[PDB]
Amino acid sequence: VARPPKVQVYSRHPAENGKPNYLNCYVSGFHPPQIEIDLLKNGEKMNAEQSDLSFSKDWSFYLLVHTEFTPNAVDQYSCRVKHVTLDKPKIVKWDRDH
Amino acid sequence: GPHSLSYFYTAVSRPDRGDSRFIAVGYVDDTQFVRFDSDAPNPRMEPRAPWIQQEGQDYWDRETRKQRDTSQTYRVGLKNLRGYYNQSEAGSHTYQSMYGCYLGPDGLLLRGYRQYAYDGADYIALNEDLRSWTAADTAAQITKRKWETANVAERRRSYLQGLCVESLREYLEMGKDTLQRAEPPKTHVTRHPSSDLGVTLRCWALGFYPKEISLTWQREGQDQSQDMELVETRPSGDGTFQKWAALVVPPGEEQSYTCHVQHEGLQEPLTLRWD
Amino acid sequence: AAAIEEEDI
Repeated sequence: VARPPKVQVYSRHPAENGKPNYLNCYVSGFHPPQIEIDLLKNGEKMNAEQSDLSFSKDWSFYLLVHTEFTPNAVDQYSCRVKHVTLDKPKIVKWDRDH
Repeated sequence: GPHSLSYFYTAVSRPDRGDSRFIAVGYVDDTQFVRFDSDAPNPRMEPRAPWIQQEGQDYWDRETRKQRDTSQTYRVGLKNLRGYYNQSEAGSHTYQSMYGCYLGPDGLLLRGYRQYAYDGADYIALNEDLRSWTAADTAAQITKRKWETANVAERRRSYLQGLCVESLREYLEMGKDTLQRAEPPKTHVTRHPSSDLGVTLRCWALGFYPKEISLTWQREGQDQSQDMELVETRPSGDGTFQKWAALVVPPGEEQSYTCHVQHEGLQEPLTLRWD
Repeated sequence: AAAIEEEDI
C-alpha cells in the first residue's frame, strides 16, 4: 500500500511585505518516491530548488521545495503535489498565519 | 547529546528506461553533509555541508568508489527482489537501506543499526547484537542464508564499531561550530479568529537546531494536548527547524494559557504567553 | 565515511 504525502507551505522567516524571504514546501511521509512538487506563483510554476531524496525511520520519504520570494499584498502562493496516492493534485495555499 | 552518523540509500527500478537510479544521503545528527546520485553524469560523492569540504581529494575519491560500487550492488538487488516476489518488469519497485552509529557519552558505540526495506516494508534487519539477522518473509530468508554463509554480520559490526564512530568523531570536530552549537528557537505567540466562541492562539518556534524540541500548551498548568494542533517539525532551509502549536481558547480568556518550550539550546524551559 | 556494501540481496 502506497502512503500519501503530508504537505506544509510556509516561509523561512515571518512574512513582512516588501522584505525578501524564502518560500518552502515541505512534503513528507510518502511512498513510493516518485512525486511532483511544484511551488506556484498565482498559479504558474516557480523554478524552485528541490532537496535530495531522503527518508525517515518508517522508510517514508521527505523533500523540501524552496525558492527566494518577496511577499506583498496581492501575490498568491501555493504548493501543488502529484502522487500515485492522489487522484487529483493536492494544493495547499501559503498564508502568513501558518 | 547522543550524536549519530547515518546513511540513507534509495534504489528505484525504472522500467521504461530499463535501468535503475541509486540515491544516497549522509547525515550527522540532523545535518545532511553528503549526497550521491547515480543519475548525475560522472557521478561522485558531493558535499552538502560546508565543513565537509575540507576533506582532501582522497576522501572524495574513495567515498565515490564505494557509492559507485554499492550503486550497482543495489541494481542487482532490485532484480533479485523482483524474482523473489513473482513480479513482472512492468512496475517500478523501491529498495531502501539505512544504517548508522550512535555515540554514547563515553565516546563508545551506543547503538549500531543496519536495515533494509522493499516497496515500503521491512525486509531484513541486523539484530542488536550485530551478530545475527531477522528476515521478514520467505524472500528475506533467502537473503539471510546468503549473508550467514558469507559472514556479512561481522563486516557490518566492524564498520559500525570502528570506522563509523571514528569518522563521526572527526566530522563532529571538523564542524563543531555548527554541529556542536545548540541553536535556540526564537519564539512568539499570535492570535487569529476561529469559529463560534473560538479564538486560536499559535505558538511559534523558529530557526532552532537540533530538530528535537518540546512544545506544549497549558491552562493553569495542565496539558491541553487533546485539543491542540501540533505541526510536524519542518526544515527552515538554512539548516534550522521550525514548529508551532495552536489551540482554540474562549474569547477574552487568552491570558489563562501558556506555551512551554524545552529545547537543548535553552537554559531553562521557557514559558511564554500572548502579548 | 560510508560502509563498503558488496554482497547482493
